[PDB]
Amino acid sequence: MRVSHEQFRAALQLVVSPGDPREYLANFIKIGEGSTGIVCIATEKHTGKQVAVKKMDLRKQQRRELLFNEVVIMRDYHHDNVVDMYSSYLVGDELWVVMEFLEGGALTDIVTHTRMNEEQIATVCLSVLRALSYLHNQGVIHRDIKSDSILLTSDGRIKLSDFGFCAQVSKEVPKRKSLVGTPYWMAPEVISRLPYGTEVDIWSLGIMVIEMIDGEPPYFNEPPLQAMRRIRDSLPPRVKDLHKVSSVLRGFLDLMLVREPSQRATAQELLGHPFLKLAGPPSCIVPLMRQYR
Amino acid sequence: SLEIEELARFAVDEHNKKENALLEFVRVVKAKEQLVGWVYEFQTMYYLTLEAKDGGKKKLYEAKVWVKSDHMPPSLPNFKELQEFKPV
Repeated sequence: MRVSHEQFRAALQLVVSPGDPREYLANFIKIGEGSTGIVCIATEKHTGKQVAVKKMDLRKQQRRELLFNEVVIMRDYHHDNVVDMYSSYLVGDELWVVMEFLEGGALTDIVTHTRMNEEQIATVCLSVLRALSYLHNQGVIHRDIKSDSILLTSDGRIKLSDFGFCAQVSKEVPKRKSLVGTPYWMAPEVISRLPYGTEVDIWSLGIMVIEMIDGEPPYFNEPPLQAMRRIRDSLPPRVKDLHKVSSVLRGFLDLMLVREPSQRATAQELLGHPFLKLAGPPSCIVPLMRQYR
Repeated sequence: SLEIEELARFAVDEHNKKENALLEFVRVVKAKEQLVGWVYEFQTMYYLTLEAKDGGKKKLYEAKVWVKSDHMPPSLPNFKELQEFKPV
């Protein structure tokens, strides 16, 4: 049904916290910007700690209906490897989401500027699979797994972020149909507009493992259309140099990059894979980070 | 490039309605496909070089066509819009 901007604002008000967090947040500084809106750091008045605030204009969205997803779905879900969402507010024509500020930057900076060893890759995969196993069990699909969506803490812990595209499946609605994600990381069934479940996150995770091995996802040198035709039509993508990757990591990757969704490994199955025996403590991540390179 | 020729014909028709012109389509010469949207639906920009007859004489034109589709281009688009049409 056609609804006014003001009707939409009233509907979104029902699922956010009342009032304006400028009562307890000051010294806002813009640090990032997307198609969605901007990301600010602010100082909390009681503790003096830094928090992140995502600001999204209700009038400047491709699909404004998508503003409900993260604030509704992730409200009551919490995990040590998922970025903490504290609260959401409507401030004028903007949705504000107040979240943990992780000060270790994104995994993208690491994979673009260093060669991760298999211990470090195993460390990232263990943390992300713990997050995905928890989320998938609740029927949550992230739908935008990639290095940019993975944030590091100052002490080298790994958290899944950027839940803007997330969805929830149930017994009555077991599949999603929406075209969402990032071209190079999209599962073939997403590109083909087939009904899908949590399996799409395991494909995307496979592509992120190729980022950690090769520095870029497959076909990243090609335009998105050309890349997505290859993902849709071609055999699963391979690493640049099979002889530089262990048999256990190739086996791990082989369970994720499976075209038939029902034959793809689950997060729970991958948690038991011997590759994750190479996982190390947060201190094995710290040396990769921009500050210490 | 059959799907392309239909987009090129649409571009010529839209130009003729816009400028009260009477250009007669001949053929697509070259075509660039560019994805510009991949959330909710596919949005593709086509950059077409096409031959059309003006007053009976075959001339070359560059057309920019914006299409939305549920499936990867060049599947049946639910929206088409001429953005640019000029002689080369």
